[PDB]
Amino acid sequence: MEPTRIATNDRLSAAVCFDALVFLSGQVPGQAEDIHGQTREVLAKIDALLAEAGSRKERILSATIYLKDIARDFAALNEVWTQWLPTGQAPSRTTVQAELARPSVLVEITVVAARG
Amino acid sequence: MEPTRIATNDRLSAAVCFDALVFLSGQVPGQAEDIHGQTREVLAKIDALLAEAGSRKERILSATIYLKDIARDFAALNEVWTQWLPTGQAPSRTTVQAELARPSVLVEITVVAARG
Amino acid sequence: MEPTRIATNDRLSAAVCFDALVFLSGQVPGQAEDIHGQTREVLAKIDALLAEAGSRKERILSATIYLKDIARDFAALNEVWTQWLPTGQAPSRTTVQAELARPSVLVEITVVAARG
Repeated sequence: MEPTRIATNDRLSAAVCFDALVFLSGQVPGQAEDIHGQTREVLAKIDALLAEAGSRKERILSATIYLKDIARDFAALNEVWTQWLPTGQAPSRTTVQAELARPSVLVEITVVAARG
Repeated sequence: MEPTRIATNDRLSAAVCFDALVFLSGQVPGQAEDIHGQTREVLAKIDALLAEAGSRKERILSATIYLKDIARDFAALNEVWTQWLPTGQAPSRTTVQAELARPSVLVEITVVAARG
Repeated sequence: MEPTRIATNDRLSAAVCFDALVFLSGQVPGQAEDIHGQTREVLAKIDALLAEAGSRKERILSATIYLKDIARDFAALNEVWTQWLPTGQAPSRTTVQAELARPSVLVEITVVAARG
């Protein structure tokens, strides 16, 4: 059994599958500048990668949520996050403050999920 | 095979099990204000979640330890951590500095463990 | 099935294996003081731990890359990283800013990999 990959470049693959596990690269926003829009864009990108890798939102196992300013943006993050999640099926989660690769990025989320 | 969950709310589940793996949400302290007490409270909460999920301390696979002030609190963290761990059975570990969701939180720990 | 461990001390094991998974402790540099040298030293240590644990670079599933100064060092990190990776086989990746246990440490990397 060897890992399979989705959207591979010289630095990373957007997803790596092995056994029944899906490992996603941390996903960053599109063009939104605000925390609400950026969180929507991150979660939408995760949604698509899960689909490509044979998983789905109900089968997320863990998410690390990185916020550039956790005090300022935690409430907005939770608002978009809880609406995005399938009811009653929230994953394990860790939310911490960290600067991301670009200063305009307010939120980045790293997901591990189950294939199925 | 579908994931099972423990202590699910609208934002997260305290634990998600899949296959023989246990994914715990990052655990934060109780009411302690000092690094020693907070680390004890975090590890005790992890201890209970492992028990609920069919694991135990000897079967931890990985721990990310987030410290609000790694320079100040690293030694105290290690003191409580090494005493809490079963002898000779320490897991893989990563210790980094990050602000947590509340400024009074000095330590948060995210564990993945093996069911058994 | 119980976890097995490599290079266990009172705080951590350099590697923990379970099922077909390898969990590595975050690896820190040797004596280099510059970002290029430190990244080389980190990746070399990861390379050896994978070998000891029955894995290899082509079977990395995920890497969290912590940089002390992501704005300053991201380009240098990517330069060493992309050269170190086997062609076409990059893993899932997340790169964030975090202070490490010593102020002289500029980079720390935490890998999960597949045994095989």
